[PDB]
Amino acid sequence: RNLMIVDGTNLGFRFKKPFASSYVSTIQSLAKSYSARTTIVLGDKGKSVFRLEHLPEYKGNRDEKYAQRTEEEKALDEQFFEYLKDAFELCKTTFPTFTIRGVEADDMAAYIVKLIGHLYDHVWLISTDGDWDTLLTDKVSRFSFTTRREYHLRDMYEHHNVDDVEQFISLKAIMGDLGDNIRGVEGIGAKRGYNIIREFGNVLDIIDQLPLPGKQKYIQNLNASEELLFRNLILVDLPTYCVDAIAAVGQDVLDKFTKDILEIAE
Ligand SMILES: [Cl-]
Ligand SMILES: [Cl-]
Ligand SMILES: [Mg+2]
Ligand SMILES: [Mg+2]
Ligand SMILES: [Mg+2]
Repeated sequence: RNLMIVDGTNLGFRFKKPFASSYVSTIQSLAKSYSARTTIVLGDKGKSVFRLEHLPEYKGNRDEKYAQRTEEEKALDEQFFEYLKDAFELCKTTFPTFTIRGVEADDMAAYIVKLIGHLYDHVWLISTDGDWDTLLTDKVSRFSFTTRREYHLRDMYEHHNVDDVEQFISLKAIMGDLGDNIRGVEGIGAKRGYNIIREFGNVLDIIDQLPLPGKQKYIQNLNASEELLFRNLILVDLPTYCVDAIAAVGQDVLDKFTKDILEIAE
C-alpha cells in the first residue's frame, strides 16, 4: 500500500566487482520491508542545469576533487559508474527507473511525491541525503542505510535542530551547504538560525524585514545578505522549485516525466 522512491545513485555508494544483482535484490528487500505497492528508482545523470544557472559554482568543490584525480583513480570511478549503469539497466527490467540528463534525482523525487503521494498510505524515501528531509510530512518518511534511522517529521528537531520543514528549508538557506559549495551567512549556526526564524519568520519574511534590529555581528551579516538568502532559497527549497528544476532542461522533458509517472500510478 506504500510508495517507495529510491535515491539510486546514492544507494550505489553502498557498493562503492559487478553489483547489479545485489543492487536489485536490495531494492526488492526494501520494497518488502516497507510494503511498497510501487517502487520508483531514480538516478543522477549529468549536472543540475537549474542550480548551475543560479550558481555557476554549485558543487564546484566536488568538481575540483574529481579534476585532481589521477588517470588511474579516474579509470576506477568510471568502472564504478559502468557497473552502476548496469545496475540501473537491470533495475529497469523490474522497477520503473528514471534518469534525466541535467536534472538531480532530488528534484524528480520531490515532484513524484507532489504528483502521486496522495494515492499511497505512506511514502518511503530511500536516501542517506539529509536534504531529502525537506520532503517529510505526516505521511512521508526517509530511511538511511548509513545511519540506519527512519526519519519522521515528528522528530525533525532531533535530526535537524528545527521543528518543521519550512524552518529546515529556511535554515539551509541561511547556513548554506559546505558540501555543495553554497555560501552561508557568517556567524550563524543551527541554534542562532532557528532562533532567528522563530523570531522573524521564514527567509522570505526575513528578507522583507531587512535590516533587522540587533547589534550582534551575525545580524549585521544577515542584513547585508538579501541576495545570498534569496538565491539560496531557490537552491535549497526542493518542494517549491522541483517542477522548475525539471522544466529547466525542456518543458517537453517535464511533460514526458509527468506522463511516465502518472502511468506508473493507477
Ligand atoms: Cl510524523
Ligand atoms: Cl535579490
Ligand atoms: Mg542527490
Ligand atoms: Mg541533495
Ligand atoms: Mg546537503
